[PDB]
Amino acid sequence: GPYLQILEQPKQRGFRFRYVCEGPSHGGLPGASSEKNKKSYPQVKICNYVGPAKVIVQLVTNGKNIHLHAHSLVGKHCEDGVCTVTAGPKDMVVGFANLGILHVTKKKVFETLEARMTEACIRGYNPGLLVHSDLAYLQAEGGGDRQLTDREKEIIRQAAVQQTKEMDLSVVRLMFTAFLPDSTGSFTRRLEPVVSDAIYDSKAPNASNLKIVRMDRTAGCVTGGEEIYLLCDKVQKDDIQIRFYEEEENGGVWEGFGDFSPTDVHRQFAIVFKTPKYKDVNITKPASVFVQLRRKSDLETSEPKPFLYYPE
Amino acid sequence: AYVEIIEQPKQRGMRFRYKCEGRSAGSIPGERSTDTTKTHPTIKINGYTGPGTVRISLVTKDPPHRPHPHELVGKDCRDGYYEADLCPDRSIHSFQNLGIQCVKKRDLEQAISQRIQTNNNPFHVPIEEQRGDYDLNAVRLCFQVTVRDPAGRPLLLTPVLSHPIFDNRAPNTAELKICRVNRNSGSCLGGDEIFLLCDKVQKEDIEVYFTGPGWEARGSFSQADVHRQVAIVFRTPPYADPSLQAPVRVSMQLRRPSDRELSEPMEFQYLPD
DNA sequence: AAGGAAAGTCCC
DNA sequence: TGGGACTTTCCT
Repeated sequence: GPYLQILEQPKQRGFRFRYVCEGPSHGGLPGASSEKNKKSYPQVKICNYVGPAKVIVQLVTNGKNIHLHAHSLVGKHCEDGVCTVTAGPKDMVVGFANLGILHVTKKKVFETLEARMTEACIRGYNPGLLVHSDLAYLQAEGGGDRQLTDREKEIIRQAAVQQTKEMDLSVVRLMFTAFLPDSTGSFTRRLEPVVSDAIYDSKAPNASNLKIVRMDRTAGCVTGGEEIYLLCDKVQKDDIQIRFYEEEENGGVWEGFGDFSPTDVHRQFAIVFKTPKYKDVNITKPASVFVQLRRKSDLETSEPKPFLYYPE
Repeated sequence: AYVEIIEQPKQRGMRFRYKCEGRSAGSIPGERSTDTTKTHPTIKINGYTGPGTVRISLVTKDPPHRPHPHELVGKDCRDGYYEADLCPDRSIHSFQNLGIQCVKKRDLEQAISQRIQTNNNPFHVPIEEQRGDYDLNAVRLCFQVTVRDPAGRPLLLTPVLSHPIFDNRAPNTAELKICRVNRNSGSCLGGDEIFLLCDKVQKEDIEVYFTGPGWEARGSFSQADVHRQVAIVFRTPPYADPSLQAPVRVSMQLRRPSDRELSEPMEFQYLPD
């Protein structure tokens, strides 16, 4: 009857996928509220309680036509990328601890993808809502093993051929699906899946967290045009900018940008730029403004660092 | 019948390319090579001049010069070594078609294991030595050059290794460069913090060397001050004269302890007081 | 085709 | 757990 609730989604950025090579534990997929001195994990919840229930989650794709992503959500109850959690009774809120995303290679995409589609179609997981619109009957049928015959294999495998071509290995999305018990006591009732927001690999050169590590100087003349060195975290040469801004009382406008070129970003970790003119060059007492790394793309920004402008 | 390289291959600067890597991409640069004039390796057979075969191959750097793993694909180059007839009209025969296919550790055992199963060994080095640890960032070229005899038989002439050649990618075989610095001057008292942007360097193994006639010192800085091995934040070293009185433009360069290599020079004017 | 960066890998 | 640097690839 009821539904699922993404309660607390995943942090969406800052997480770094891992290849099988990294092996050992390397963390737990954070919650969109984790803040070190308090950390969480993507929590889900149902409403019209159904006593006990099984909620499986798989990684889908961030495309208009939600599909299965090759990466494997490896964790605890996970196996083949379908972490299955048994929503305890009365408490319809079971969270997903340290999950961890597994990064498939660009070569193992169709190879790994076959299995994902093969499976589910077997284990009764999501009705060709990810694979194709010709199935929909990958739930339970009644009893057996669901070998879907050697025929149907042609759609799956060929479906693994056009998806593996556009698949993006840099971003994923959780797909929470709930199963409520039935007459047999088994869990056959498919509750409309709810995809998560969208998680971006941090390993990717443009989804990583921006940070200003060092600046040889954090003060300049209101005139501006004073060279500065900013040591940073991997930033994409032609998609980064230095923003100077101020909390103006009459609203809160005024923003300035360092003047540099991609040719001034030393090997994705340093930026040499010139400082912008400050608003009131008529100032007699210096004013404290801010600096901030910002991605021209998504416009994500670093924690702002102080900068003090003094008169000419 | 005798031989000596006229144009010694390049030293520390080139970069080892791969198979997957851009093929037909580049070649092998010579000694006095240039950004406007190349000049590949050419061996001059002083005196004797006529028909002759040539099999060029790459070998390790040290004493028992075993055949090196890396191939050397390019024109006529086979199984790894090079081979083709030499102009039977001129003497000093050149080679513009050589590429150095560095191999992966993965396929190494195999790689050297080819050298033998394919007979490759300019110094008939024993097979029991044709294995074990090999250095992949340093190699030498050999010239197993054969010609005729005083009459008309297969008079093979003695091989000779070409100066060292090093992988540029290897962060400790690479060319130590100094791309740009913020400060350019400082007080004889020393201590002027400087930001030095530079090419990939290994913090555990790198120094900032200040030369200058009768003066020698290095910039103080710890490892934690080497950012993503492409920037260093060191403090300028005290000049010899605690009370200078005019610009004494000295020289500053990146130095690598291990290799004992020194980056190009960059000037740093030491002003007074 | 000399060089910059992304993808994939080891080892803290 | 969280994170640098190394190795192999891919894009100019």
